[PDB]
Amino acid sequence: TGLAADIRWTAYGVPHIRAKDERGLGYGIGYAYARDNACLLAEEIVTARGERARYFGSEGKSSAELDNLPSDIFYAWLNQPEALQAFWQAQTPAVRQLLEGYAAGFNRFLREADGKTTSCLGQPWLRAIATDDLLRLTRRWLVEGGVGQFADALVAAAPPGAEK
Amino acid sequence: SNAIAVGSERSADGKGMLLANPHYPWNGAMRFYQMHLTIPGRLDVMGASLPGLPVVNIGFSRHLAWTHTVDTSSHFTLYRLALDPKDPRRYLVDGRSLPLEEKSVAIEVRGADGKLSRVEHKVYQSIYGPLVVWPGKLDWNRSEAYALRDANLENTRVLQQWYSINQASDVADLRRRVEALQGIPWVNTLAADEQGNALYMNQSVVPYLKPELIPACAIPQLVAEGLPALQGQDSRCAWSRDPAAAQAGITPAAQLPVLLRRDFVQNSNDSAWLTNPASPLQGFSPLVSQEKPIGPRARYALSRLQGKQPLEAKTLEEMVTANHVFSADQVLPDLLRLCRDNQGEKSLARACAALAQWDRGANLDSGSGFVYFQRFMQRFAELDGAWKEPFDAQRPLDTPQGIALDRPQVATQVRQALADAAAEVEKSGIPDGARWGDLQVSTRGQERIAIPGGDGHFGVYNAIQSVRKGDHLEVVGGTSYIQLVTFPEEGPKARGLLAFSQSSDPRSPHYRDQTELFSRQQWQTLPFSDRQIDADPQLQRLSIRE
Repeated sequence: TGLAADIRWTAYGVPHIRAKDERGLGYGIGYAYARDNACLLAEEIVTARGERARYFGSEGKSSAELDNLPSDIFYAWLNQPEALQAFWQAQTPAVRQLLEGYAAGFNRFLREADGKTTSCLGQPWLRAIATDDLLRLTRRWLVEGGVGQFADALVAAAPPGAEK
Repeated sequence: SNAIAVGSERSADGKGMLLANPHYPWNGAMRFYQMHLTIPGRLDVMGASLPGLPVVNIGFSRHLAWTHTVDTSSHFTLYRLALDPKDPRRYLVDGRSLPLEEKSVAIEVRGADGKLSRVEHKVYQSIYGPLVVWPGKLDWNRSEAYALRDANLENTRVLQQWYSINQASDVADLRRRVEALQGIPWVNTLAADEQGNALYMNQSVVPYLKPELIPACAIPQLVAEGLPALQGQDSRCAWSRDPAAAQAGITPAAQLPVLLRRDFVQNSNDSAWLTNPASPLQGFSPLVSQEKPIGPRARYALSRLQGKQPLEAKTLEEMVTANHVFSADQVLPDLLRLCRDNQGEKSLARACAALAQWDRGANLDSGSGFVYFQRFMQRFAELDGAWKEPFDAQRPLDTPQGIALDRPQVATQVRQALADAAAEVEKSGIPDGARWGDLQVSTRGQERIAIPGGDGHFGVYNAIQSVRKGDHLEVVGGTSYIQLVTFPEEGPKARGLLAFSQSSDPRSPHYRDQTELFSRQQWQTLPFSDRQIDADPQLQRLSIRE
């Protein structure tokens, strides 16, 4: 509990979320977003977790057009457990609550989904999300102006052998 | 991305006004989503946000509207390592040999047979960060390697930053909140408020080096090619620390460009420099802002914004919806006269006719002249000294301009470029009766929707990036969330669209509804007040709890 939201949708499916605190606010956002975009978020979380090769094999690419395996190596490196924990520890109570509510709201939609607006119902990668998954997405976006632009370059960096 | 903020001295109503035209992907993890957030009494904000982020990224509130554009500041530095002559897995700092750290990650891989294999991969790290390789440019040999220090890896403030922006009252409060926290990773911020203030901030997370260190610490050849590369063998080239900065090693806020005016500010992904040409922003670190020639989108905006005439909401809207290919202004007049000089040339006839008939636009109804123009410009871009008037730092708004046709070699090369462009266009096999909207589309299920706009590099303010898929050009990015905010007496008036629609799922009622509208360029009210929301005949309500 603390998880309560009022949602109004206007034309074009634009949600207007009202709550008494950040936890309720997140609850509404995550639920509304899942109704429209559950499959997208699920896919991008697989990417940010470094599990693309696990679900899709080495031949495919992410939506950023990176090969699955190099993408996975990069995100496994970026989103190590120690890095996620330090990031979480640095978050204010308000932000922690927004994220907590968001994860609960998304998962609530997933429990109830019957395929009406969800094309990937039944896929193993469509699953309950955690606040750590939201952190993975945040950090992915955070480094888009930096090391994320060198993902392939980082994966390619190996010391020389005995060459001339 | 484009952004224009208009203040009390230039707006038709004497109040603030903001056009937000971010250019982002139409799919994936940076696909915008519209939402309005309210915690009654303390938070009331509407706009668009990114997947999985429970704050508004670009939006507006009761007295304020803000947006962002990708800046030109560096947000990382590369470090050239001097390797230990005895060991390529060791590197020298102040002549002392240090070992690289080895971090292994393990990845599961699904094989053809459907079973999982474990792959282990070593990531080498220096005191600066991970090593990176670009074969043929940033190698790892026996003499040198390159490491990358990303300033945003330590930016744990990013979510708090936008949550704080969401709570901002007016332009002054927004400035305070952003300068105090310094949590913005890699974008400019532009804003306008009801009182008629217009704000530009190049306030992001930027590596800090004191002025005295730049000459000695830069790698000259690499900096000359646009890479923030430093000498990683000298401890004096570590990012400088300043207690005023929110994060150790980043540039303090007082040293980053800010412009607060009552006329206008604009940005189209160039540096802070010509945000408003009446008050140039100069004298910053090269890691922050340089005086570099502005792109044609900014040149276009400034050509419509300069002067004394009042700016209406309609004016800013039409800057997007006109789909004017501004780069044609600099080259097409001279190109057409080359065409008239060469009417006996069989290989030029179709191109010259299409170019002469073209409306200089990227509208749905624009003719094949746009396609011919694009292919010519890709070749024109490669020629040396072909501008009649080359870039003039003294005239940064009006140069480069025209083709140097009076020079014999240029005339030959420009004619050849047009001949080759025409060949490429006619080889593609598309008919000549075909209009731009017949070519550029967004697929929705088995259907296609015609999409207006064109590449930002050709000076189309409504920037749309597309790629060949099947027989069409499939839109991948560009104009995305559109928001135009004014402040009449009753509350903020916001007008716009989400070009690709709310839902990425084909099953949703909101998969293509706004895309149909974007195609017709028919922007809509973004309802913000309870009254506006209540007036909507499509209104639906659900309350949830657990």
